[PDB]
Parts: sequence; C-alpha cells; structure tokens
Amino acid sequence: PNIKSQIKRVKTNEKSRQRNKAVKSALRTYVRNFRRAAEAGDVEAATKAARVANRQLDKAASKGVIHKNQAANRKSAISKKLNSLAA
Amino acid sequence: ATKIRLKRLGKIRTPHYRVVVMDSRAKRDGRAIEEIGQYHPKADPSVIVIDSERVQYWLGVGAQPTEAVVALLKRTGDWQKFTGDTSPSGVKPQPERPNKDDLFNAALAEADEAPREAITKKSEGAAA
Amino acid sequence: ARYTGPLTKKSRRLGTDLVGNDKSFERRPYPPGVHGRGRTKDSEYSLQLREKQKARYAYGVLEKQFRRYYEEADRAQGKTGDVLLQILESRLDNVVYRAGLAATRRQARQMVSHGHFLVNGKKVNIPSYRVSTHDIIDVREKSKDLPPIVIARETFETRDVPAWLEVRPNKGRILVHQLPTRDQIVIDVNEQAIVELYSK
Amino acid sequence: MSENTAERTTRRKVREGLVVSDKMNKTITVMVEDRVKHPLYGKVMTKSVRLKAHDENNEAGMGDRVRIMETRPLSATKRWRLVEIIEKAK
RNA sequence: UGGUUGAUCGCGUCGGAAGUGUAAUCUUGGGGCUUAACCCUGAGCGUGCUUUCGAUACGGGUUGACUUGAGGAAGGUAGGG
RNA sequence: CAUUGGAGAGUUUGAUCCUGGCUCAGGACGAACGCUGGCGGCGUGCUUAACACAUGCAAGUCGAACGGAAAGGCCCUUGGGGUGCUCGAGUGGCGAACGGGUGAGUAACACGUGAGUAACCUGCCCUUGACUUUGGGAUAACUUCAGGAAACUGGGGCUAAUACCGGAUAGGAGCUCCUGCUGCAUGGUGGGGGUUGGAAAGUUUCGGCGGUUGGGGAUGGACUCGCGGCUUAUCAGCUUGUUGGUGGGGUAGUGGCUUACCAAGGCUUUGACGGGUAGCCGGCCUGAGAGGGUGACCGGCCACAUUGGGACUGAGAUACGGCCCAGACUCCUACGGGAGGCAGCAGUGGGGAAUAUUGCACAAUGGGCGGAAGCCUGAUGCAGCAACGCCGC
Ligand SMILES: [Mg+2]
Ligand SMILES: [Mg+2]
Ligand SMILES: [Mg+2]
Ligand SMILES: [Mg+2]
Ligand SMILES: [Mg+2]
Ligand SMILES: [Mg+2]
Ligand SMILES: [Mg+2]
Ligand SMILES: [Mg+2]
Ligand SMILES: [Mg+2]
Ligand SMILES: [Mg+2]
Ligand SMILES: [Mg+2]
Ligand SMILES: [Mg+2]
Ligand SMILES: [Mg+2]
Ligand SMILES: [Mg+2]
Ligand SMILES: [Mg+2]
Ligand SMILES: [Mg+2]
Ligand SMILES: [Mg+2]
Ligand SMILES: [Mg+2]
Ligand SMILES: [Mg+2]
Ligand SMILES: [Mg+2]
Ligand SMILES: [Mg+2]
Ligand SMILES: [Mg+2]
Ligand SMILES: [Mg+2]
Ligand SMILES: [Mg+2]
Ligand SMILES: [Mg+2]
Ligand SMILES: [Mg+2]
Ligand SMILES: [Mg+2]
Ligand SMILES: [Mg+2]
Ligand SMILES: [Mg+2]
Repeated sequence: PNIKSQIKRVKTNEKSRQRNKAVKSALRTYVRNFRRAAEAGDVEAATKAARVANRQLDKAASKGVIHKNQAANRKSAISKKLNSLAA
Repeated sequence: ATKIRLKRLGKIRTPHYRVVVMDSRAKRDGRAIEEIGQYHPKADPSVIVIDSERVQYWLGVGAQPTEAVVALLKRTGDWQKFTGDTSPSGVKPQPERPNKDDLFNAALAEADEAPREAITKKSEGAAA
Repeated sequence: ARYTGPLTKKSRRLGTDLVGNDKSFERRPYPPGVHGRGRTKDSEYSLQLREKQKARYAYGVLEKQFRRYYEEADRAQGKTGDVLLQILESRLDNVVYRAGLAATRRQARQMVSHGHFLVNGKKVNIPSYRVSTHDIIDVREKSKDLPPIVIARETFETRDVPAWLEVRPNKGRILVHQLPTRDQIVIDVNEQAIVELYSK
Repeated sequence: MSENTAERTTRRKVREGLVVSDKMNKTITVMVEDRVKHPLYGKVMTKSVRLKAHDENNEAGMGDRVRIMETRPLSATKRWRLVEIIEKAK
C-alpha cells in the first residue's frame, strides 16, 4: 500500500477476517451438528442442537458476522426440520 | 446524509448559487433532489430567495444545511422558525429601485434648464 | 475591425451618396478605378449585394455584425427589413448622427468610442450600443465643449431630426421618444433586397 | 380492523394473449400482440411477443386465449402468471 | 388487404384529468455584466410514457343478418387446350 | 376561421427536349496547414498509443475512546512534572466505495422512457418507543532476544480502552396456534396465546459529546419488466443447466443462482446463432420540415483502473492512489529475496496533420474527520499557454 491509512486498513481487515471466519465456522459446526442429529432421528438431541444452533445464529447476527436475514433464514430451516422430525 | 447546500452557476468571477437539496455524495454541480431557492451574492444587498414551505419540510425531515445555507436561513427567518433561536432574522434589504418612464417624462418637460444650461454651454464655447 | 479607407470610392462603386453632399461625387455615374465607364450587366446577386453593401458602408458595420443583425431581425416578428433598419438606426452612433450632434456617422463613432457620451447616467464607449426606448443620451460634462460639438451646435438648425428623437442641442441631450419605424428611417436602400440576399 | 395504508394501489401489468406452447409442466407460452404505428411510414403494424406464464395445475391448452398478470421472477424465463382463460378454443 | 348492414366490446383512434419528462441546452418574456458574446430568472418546449375518466364515426375483435363480389348446381355452347 | 417556412448554376447535342450522374454557391467543426497578426470579454484545448512513464502532489482526520511522551510549550539544578495546552509512532472510531479520470470492453434490461418488488438492502442524518446490566481474558505501542543486505520476520516479558469475549435483561427474529379485515397467485395486515432466542460504552476543559435496540422518515443502491434506438443471409440452424417441474442449499433478495431427481424442452426466415462496428442519453451540427450526421465541453446512467482471475473488510466495493495469485513489464538486491502500476493534477518519452503550466490558493462553493477551534481537499476557485471558437473594440 501507499497510504498509511491503507496499511492500517489491511491490518484491521486481516484481524476482522480472522474474527468473522471463526464465528462463521462455529455457526457451520453447530448447524452441521443439528443436521446430523436430525438424520440420526433423535428427538432430544435434535432439539438441544437446534436450540444451540438458533441461539448461535442470533448471536452472530448481533455481532454482525452475518446478516440478520441470513440468521432468520437458517433458523427457519432448522426449526422446520425439527418440526418435521417431531411429526 | 441529505444536505441543503449551494450549487454554483454563472460565469467566471460571477457566481450565482442555487439553494438545492441533495445528498452529500453527489458532486457539487450535479443532479439535485429539489431546488429550493437562489442566492446572488455578487449583487448589492445579496439576493436571497428561499422557498419557506420546502425548506421547512426538508429541515423537518432531517436534511443537514451547510454553513452558508444556515446563514441564508437565518436571514430569511427560516432558521428561527425551525430550531427556534434568538437571532435578528434580518429579512433581506431590497437592492433599491431605478425607473425610466418617470425620468423620461421629467426630462421631456425638464426643457427649461435643459436648453438653458444649453445656452450656458453656448456661453461656454464663447469661453472655450 | 473598422473601415478606415476612403468613403467616396465606396459611394462611387455603390452608385449612391453614402454620406454628405457637394463633393467629389460629381464623378458619381461611374465606380472608382480604371474600368469605371463601361456598361454593366448587374445580375440579381449584383443588385442584392449592392443593397447590402450600401447599408453596410452607410452604417459603418462589418459583415459578421451585420449578419447577426439579420438573424435578429429575421427572428423578430414583423417585416424583416423593417426590423433590420430599426436595429441599425437604434445603434448609438447612428442615434448621435440622427440627433445631429455629429457631422457624420464616422464622427459619431469617433466621439462615442472616445467616450464623450453618457447613456441615461452611465458612460458608454460602444458604438454598437443599441439604444432602447425612453433612453436619455447625454454629452459628457467634461466634453461639452468639443470642437465637433460646437460645430454641430452651430449647424443643427439646417439638419433635420427624425420624429422619434428629441434633441436639446445646447444641452447635449437626446431623448428617445420611441424606437423608429420604417416610415421614419430615411429610404436610401432596399432592405427587401438585403433580406432576399441573405436567403441564398 | 385498522390495517395500514390499504389498497396497495400499485397495480401490476396485465396482458391478454394466445397460448402457443403448453408442453412443459406448470408453464404456458403466451403470444401477446400489440398494434403500433410504424415510426417512419405511419402504418399500424402488429407487434407480437412471446411471454412465459406460470399455469398451476396445467389448466390451459394450445390455442386458448388467456389473461396473464406479471409477477416476480418464477424461473429463468417465467415472469407471468395465468389469471383466467377467456376463450377455450380447444 | 376487405362488399352492404344490426348489436356489442372500446384494442387502434379521438377528448379531458393526474403523474412523469432533473438541471443545463433550445424558443420566448424580464434582469445583470459600459454593449455584445456570456450570465441569472419566469414561462414554454420536453414532440412521449403510465394511470384514470369519457366519446363510438372509422379500423379491428366478438356475434347475427343480406346477396351485389366470389364459388357451385341445372341447361345451353365455341375451340390448332 | 392562414402561414413564419422551401432560390439554384454548370456540364451529353450541330441545335432541341427529357432522363441522368458529376461539380459548385450555404452552414458547421474538440480540427490541421499556409500567409498574416493589435487588444479585451467569455469559452474551449491528446479526437492518434486503454502506448510505456522519471519527479512532486492528488485522503485523511480524531487526545472530549486509549496506553502514553519521540518533538515543540509551560513549570523546576541537566533532567524532571504527563504536569496544562500540545503531540510523532501505536491501538481504536469514522472516512478511504465519495470527489477526480478514461471510453478499452459491451448489440446487453448497458442506455432512454414508463412501471413493479406481496422478492429487496440502506452507515452518517431526522423522528418516535424501550434501554444503557454483570463479569472476564488478551494484545499493538513499549521492552528484550534471534534472524535479514533489504523488505522486514519470529520468540520472551509488559500494558489501556468506546479494542475483544461469558452472562442477565429487551420486540415487529425462528417455530406454532386462535381470531378480525382483506389483496394480485405466492398472500398483506390488525389482535391475542404458546414456545425458543437475540444488545450496549463510556467520556468531558462540566459547556459537552456519545452507546444498544424496536417502528417510521429521508437518502442511496439492487433486481424484474413493457416499449424504443446499428449493420450483415456471400452467417440457417442455436442451446443440454440448456427449457420447465419437485425437494434441498444459498443470498439482502426473486431466480437453474446452485444442487439432486424427473420430464424434453427453449429460441429461429417477423432473422435465432455467427461476423462487423459501437459506450448510451440529455444534447450538438444541418435541414422549411420530415429527416440525415454526431455523442467534445457541461449533465445523467454504465463500464473499466498494467493484463487475467479471485475474494477479503465493510452499511455500501469494476475496491484508480487496497490485498492475494498468475502473465507481461520497470526497479532494488549482499542473489537469499524484495518493490511498483499517471485512463488523478502538472509533466516526460513516443505516436501523430494536431492539442497547454512539473502555476497560485483553500479567500468562495462542495466533500472527509473533529464537540469545537481546526486539519485535509491537483474537487473547485483562479492564474499561465495557444486567433482554437464566439463576441466586442
Ligand atoms: Mg472444523
Ligand atoms: Mg431457505
Ligand atoms: Mg369493411
Ligand atoms: Mg355499427
Ligand atoms: Mg433557462
Ligand atoms: Mg442589459
Ligand atoms: Mg429540461
Ligand atoms: Mg368488426
Ligand atoms: Mg356444364
Ligand atoms: Mg449523346
Ligand atoms: Mg458541348
Ligand atoms: Mg499523534
Ligand atoms: Mg465518475
Ligand atoms: Mg463520454
Ligand atoms: Mg465494541
Ligand atoms: Mg431491445
Ligand atoms: Mg427450487
Ligand atoms: Mg470501442
Ligand atoms: Mg446514435
Ligand atoms: Mg461526461
Ligand atoms: Mg461483509
Ligand atoms: Mg481505494
Ligand atoms: Mg472511485
Ligand atoms: Mg494512480
Ligand atoms: Mg496526466
Ligand atoms: Mg511526432
Ligand atoms: Mg468548507
Ligand atoms: Mg468551523
Ligand atoms: Mg495533503
């Protein structure tokens, strides 16, 4: 870079990328845990995993790592899957 | 942010501003959401015309004036109607008034001293 | 940007007295030069061009500005030749000439460009200043005793002032009653021919 | 009860046309014809455009005069929906 | 592209209304630069489009009549088709 | 129940009339050249090499978020008080996505015009309702060590926040169930219930200035669509995620956007596909008009920033003066490895018939940050240069 503002910016961009990547990977792991519970067909495990995943999606949306609309979409998918499992 | 600012127009060394409403990102002399008034500072007691209803609407909707437009609104009294403050509100003095027909009728009749200072300049050529 | 050469040559070529009288125009029936006495064909262009050049050299206006006057008259409503002659008469130097404060239009241009005149309070040194109605042209107070001015003051009684101007000779004040009409401009050209010329 | 600014006003585009293809599921290709002046010679021409609508239940057939209303993009090419069948030519 | 005519629709067509057609330009009315070029300002233009309300003479759509265009039947009939 | 507007000429013959081409008189220009050249006013000035670029500048700001003290500045026997203003370097916030440039690509919902989003997002600003709770762990700077020619890199120790991370508490966020009124199909909206959940930050010279979250407003953007504007048939077939369906995924959002499965579609002689050329427009020139030509300045939209590709950060990204990879180039190197992108302003080389100063100022208007004084601004305002245009003398 040629501007010290831009050098500061590349440093902060890397830092924010680390933070956001960590949060997104955690979200993906939680959603995968719920999906595997749903495939296994358990009810209590799937319910607990769904609660955890929805809470973490909302937490990430609050942190700004993901958009609130994306959080809502993923939560809706998880809740609909859990409802189908219960039915 | 939406701003109420001045859009420059006119010639070199002769600026006339249009008090317009546009967002900050837009270029100075560009498309405006609305044209509110005009401001000719080059003229005597600068001309300041501001559409009171529209400027009140834009202030109430949250447009941010530039310092120049704040001065103009102070002079037009709009900056007191909105954000009530104790300011003189010096509504523009008029840039005086000339006339032509009255002067022509005055001189057509002036006659007398017209040709009178005229024969006085006859005496002047005598002096010349 | 101003014709400074002889005017009698142009008057002889154009066949009419551009200005003045009782002069070297006793050789009028033939244009200047070695080939002056020969018989002429005179096409329509020739005729039209002669009328246009007569107006131009009478009023001291070059071709670009005369053309501009032509488009202004053409755009204006009414007879194009009438409007064109009205504009040329509304020129300030011609106004001074017609009021009679100058011996000729060239002298009027000289004094106007030298600034010996005031237009309704404001000093003007533009010969092409188009005088508007109800205007008051005044001689500059410093220059109220010019030799040409005193000659005009001695001679104006013989000169005829048109109806659209009022002059306070000794006072040097030309009141413009109205902007002149075709019947008030003296007929010495064919404005219709000029208009036809500017259409080819 | 007290709903918000009702009416929505904002009306969508409506086209009357003729079905020219019904052989794909839940879709009918409608041919809509308009009459306009020729820009230069002034004759009233006939401009025809093919519009793909969404026909839930496959209720329309070849040669049927139908009415379609514009919608949001329902597929890569479908942007209209069948609202009624005016003449069932069959 | 369309003979005569009844009914109907109101797509073309025609007439209002609303919205839009930024500004500048352009036309034009005022004003400022000593005039002009140029500049400011009011209006027009923006030849369209959308929405909406009317008109139904014509074009067209739908629908029903009529026989004069067109075709057919029966009889007559000419010919190196 | 009138118009503002239309000019020809020469040339086929021995002569004539007609047909007919050619040529000319007019206007114009982002023009060049030749001869000539006084001034002023207002504009305009690389149309070719989106050719390669030396040098300076063109994006910073905030101490009223933070640790601090490398300078200046006050108070003290030279260091010492961070002590107050101030203040490099560092964290943190915001800006850097604007402004400015160019027209290479693009025959395309790119643009013009008019609509739709019941498929959308929107920082700062305005408005209104709730709030601003309880804890914790690091780290840059600094310090020490090691490595490197450099660019710089890696350890040890140490430290603060409006930096970062647990928790509590908050709807109009997920799911679900009643019920009112309703639209344009998917539906929209009012009311109630169940259930699972989502925040925050402090600071001040006490004058301030801020934080989080609902709902509206304004602003800006996004997508979809009807209609409109080139040439070529000596290009006739094009397409297989292609056309549609269902489930999932994805996204701010609809969607073959993506995926699996099913079906066999979709486009085209009213010109698909291919070739050629081209940014589009408000406008400009010409013309009686209809048209024809054109897309300089100025203004709107789009595209692009060494070539190709990619994401990251962010409210927002073709990210001009960002990052990553590759190619072509230029430069530094101690040969191990590094650095760079004027189609920003001025300028150089080059090409060309041809197009300017390595200027001044932030005084005005506009923009960024700051509570403010203020700082930054090659935007802009100006000046220099050239008869390049118009106008006046
Ligand atoms: Mg993992
Ligand atoms: Mg989904
Ligand atoms: Mg008929
Ligand atoms: Mg009828
Ligand atoms: Mg105007
Ligand atoms: Mg004037
Ligand atoms: Mg306009
Ligand atoms: Mg009919
Ligand atoms: Mg028979
Ligand atoms: Mg012959
Ligand atoms: Mg011959
Ligand atoms: Mg500092
Ligand atoms: Mg731009
Ligand atoms: Mg352009
Ligand atoms: Mg925080
Ligand atoms: Mg098209
Ligand atoms: Mg699907
Ligand atoms: Mg091109
Ligand atoms: Mg074009
Ligand atoms: Mg432009
Ligand atoms: Mg992001
Ligand atoms: Mg950048
Ligand atoms: Mg930019
Ligand atoms: Mg650059
Ligand atoms: Mg340059
Ligand atoms: Mg050369
Ligand atoms: Mg300022
Ligand atoms: Mg200030
Ligand atoms: Mg600077």
